[PDB]
Amino acid sequence: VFLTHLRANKNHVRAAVRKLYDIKVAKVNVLIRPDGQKKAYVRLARDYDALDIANKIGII
Amino acid sequence: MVKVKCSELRIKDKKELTKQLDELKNELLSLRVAKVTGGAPSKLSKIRVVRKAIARVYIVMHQKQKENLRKVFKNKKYKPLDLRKKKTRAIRKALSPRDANRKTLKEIRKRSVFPQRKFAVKA
Amino acid sequence: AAHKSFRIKQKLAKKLKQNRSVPQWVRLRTGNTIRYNAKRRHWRRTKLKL
RNA sequence: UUGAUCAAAGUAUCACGAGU
RNA sequence: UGAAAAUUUAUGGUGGGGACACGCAAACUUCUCAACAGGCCGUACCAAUAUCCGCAGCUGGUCUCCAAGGUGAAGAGUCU
RNA sequence: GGUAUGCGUAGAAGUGUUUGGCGUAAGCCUGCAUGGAGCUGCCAUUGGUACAGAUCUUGGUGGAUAGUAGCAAAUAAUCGAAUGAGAGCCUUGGAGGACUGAAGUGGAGAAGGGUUUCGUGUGAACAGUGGUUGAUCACGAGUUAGUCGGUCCUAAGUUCAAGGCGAAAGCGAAAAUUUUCAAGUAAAACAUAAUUUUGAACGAAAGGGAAUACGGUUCCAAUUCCGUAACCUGUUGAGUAUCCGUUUGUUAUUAAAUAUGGGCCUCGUGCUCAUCCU
RNA sequence: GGAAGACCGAAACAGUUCUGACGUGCAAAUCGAUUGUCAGAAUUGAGUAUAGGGGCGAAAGACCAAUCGAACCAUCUAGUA
RNA sequence: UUAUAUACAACCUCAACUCAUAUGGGACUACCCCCUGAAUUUAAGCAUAUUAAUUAGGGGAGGAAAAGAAACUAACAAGGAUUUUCUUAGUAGCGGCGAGCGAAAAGAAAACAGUUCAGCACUAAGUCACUUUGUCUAUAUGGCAAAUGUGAGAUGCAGUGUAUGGAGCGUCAAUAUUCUAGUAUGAGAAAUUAACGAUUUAAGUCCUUCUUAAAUGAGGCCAUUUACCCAUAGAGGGUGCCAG
RNA sequence: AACUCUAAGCGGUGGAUCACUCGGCUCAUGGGUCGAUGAAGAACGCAGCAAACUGUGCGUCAUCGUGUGAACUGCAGGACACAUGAACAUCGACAUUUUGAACGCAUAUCGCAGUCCAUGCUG
RNA sequence: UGCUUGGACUACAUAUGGUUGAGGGUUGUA
Repeated sequence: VFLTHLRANKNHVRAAVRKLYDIKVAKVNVLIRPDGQKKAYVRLARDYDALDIANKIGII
Repeated sequence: MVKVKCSELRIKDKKELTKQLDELKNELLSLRVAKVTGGAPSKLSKIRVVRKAIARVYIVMHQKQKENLRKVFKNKKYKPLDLRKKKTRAIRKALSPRDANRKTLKEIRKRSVFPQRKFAVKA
Repeated sequence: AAHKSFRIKQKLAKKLKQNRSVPQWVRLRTGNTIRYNAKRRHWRRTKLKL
């Protein structure tokens, strides 16, 4: 679940996750918070593992 | 870490600069996550430092772009708008200082005949 | 609601973060006579209209 | 008589030939 | 005497294309099958004897949808 | 403005006061008390120059009544337990007797609200009784769409190229005139051709309109997530009326062939004829 | 057979009487019983349209944001008395 | 070349262009320019008048604007652009001749600056704008040339000249290696003058008293006709109270 | 003793007074400074801990240059790389989002495009 | 050609020029 830029596209967050983490992604579900912060649910592919990358970034 | 100065950055090339830049944004993403995660060092307070550190890379990388665009636009009429000396709008529209001083042949003939003399009408 | 603009959720975003107490530290600055937050709106007490 | 119509047929003379 | 346009579909038409039979095929094919993709913005909660308007936790007001058994003509009135 | 070689942290202004007098009075001096930094007498000249009133202005306070009017519609609660400093509440949970009574005091949406939502806490304030509770306060959270909506279409209408008008700003403009004032077409020459009068755009989360539903899941979201089974729009790819008489398979009958025939000819191998399905 | 600005009446919409409540209210027009209509000149939302010596009016000088024999706002303005 | 039978070349009038380059629409508001224009009030009523040739105005500019070089005054012994102040003057005049309004010439002063067109005659378009090629340097909506490259331009651009006028001739006088204007110019071994930041703090925290919380107060400091020191610096502010 | 009346003391309520004052009001002086190169104004975002105010535009409490020469300060951290510069001033280099002066067409639509180049997957 | 993400452009009014033009406007040579 990424807090993204407010002008992010759902076609950005596809290509701004691969470019940052070497990841293929499946389906992105983007909502704006009532703080007015855009929040994006990136569901990865099957062959990747979300917990595997979460330690790799630092979301422990 | 040792503070990156524009006095140092101006010798580096535009090839190095973005490579020097990329390791600061890639450093900055690792500190944003370090803020929300409860950065266990009291602060990795780089996000004051490494944020303005990028800002002095983008300035030098844009000055070198902007000075290099001026010499490719010398001895060309029609410089681009943003290379054309902003001063105001009011003095931009008004009669370039040569052109105010154009002199009709009556005006440059009655000038040269009678010079204004330098006298002293004194008793 | 449930059917609002983009411009109206953006303005109601902003008025949700201006609705805050004063930070506990700025009471302690030298020459900081900020007693309370003064312009704290409150959903049934003041509306917005504005 | 609760149908139908557009976009030339013919014609003449030339192009009257091209490819052959 | 009881909306318009978007959008859709059919058929009619001249001209034009497809069009060999010893086949090789084709088919914006108006058949069947397969890949790929689908952005932006809203989405919580109240909807009122306490989230709305009436200076208020004001007997007022504020558009709709669903609708049980009984007795009875009945979405009545009493009971559940 | 001059003056008093004035007064002052060894206590100025102010304020209080059964300090003591002065004045006919307006007033004034003085002691003590408090206070904690400025102030006065005289001669001039001046002023935003004296308050009891104005349903005066602005702030404060009394009686009433500091506890009186009153906190009485919507049938109603009661037990015992747990809490807790304290419980008639709502604090909760078990018994419980009742009400609404499907045209509900029920479950959801529109407009409106704007985080009230939901967890963890909690003192004051607020909740016209209380309060451990709360739509409060403090801090963390939470709204997931190709299919639900917008978005798309046009309605009444906004009328909106200046041809016009007005000193301008601007215009109770179903314009009615503004060269092509057109919306236009893989359309030939020697302004593509019969053609269109209005340009242009808005205007409906109830009208018009492509398509999705079920089982599960959260403290908070669900036709939006997970599960499983579909679909619509778009682009692209691969199979799919489609090989004839005859004779290549096959002696022919047949068989590939969605159908052949036809004269001729030595039969025809030769000739010729034909598929935009039935 | 099933017509009708026909009938009694529910929801709704209205507001007759009590000159009931209330009248420092629950309310700057409400509460209660009693009544009027109820298939239509019906009741309602949403979008529109009409703007102040103007609008709208099945007409009361009614209504046009608790404001109407002329809205509201700021100014002229410290009007004049 | 014109029965509306084709073409060519001009020109005029007029189109279109996501043509190349340019302007235009600010918004401020005190002043300024042009418009447009009430009524409160006053008249002890009121209607012209008055408010006021003004609030509201309401379009357009600048550092000022507007004005401005006589289709002016005056009647003299004559003055001489405009603007502003003083005076004329609360005057001549206007006015239900009521309430009320209301200027200018002359004089005095501030400051002073003059001028350009159109149009006979001026008798070889002598003219401009870009356009590319050099050159000149600069952020030159440039200069010098060049092709005379388009185009503008005789439906007239340039020079000369302007109401208070001229243009040429004769002509007289003076005179002509010349000066004026302008860009570079180092003027002056930086020279002056002005702006600006400056830059120096000159001179006591010297001794006692009260605060005992703090001296910035209070008393002291040889003589020099008596004053610790400086003063071209006793402006102001900061400093635990009044600080050269 | 209740209660009442009168006075001072003490305590409360209350904020006058006086004394102050980085603010105003007035007068004067030096100036001319202006947007289609996008102004004035608006919206929204931005700090390690920030609500506002101030500052500011994805480079976002800044900012190149330059001056000055050790700080900022509520805590924390860094810095102190002062000799190759803290913080402040200054500001000439860069930059300046959505708007309004959207300059494609438009609205209580974060709506819908046309042409052009480039990157990526198509292929 | 199909999609993605970036850039650049496309408002009206006007001046001069450029470019294509229009006219039983006015003539001219064929």
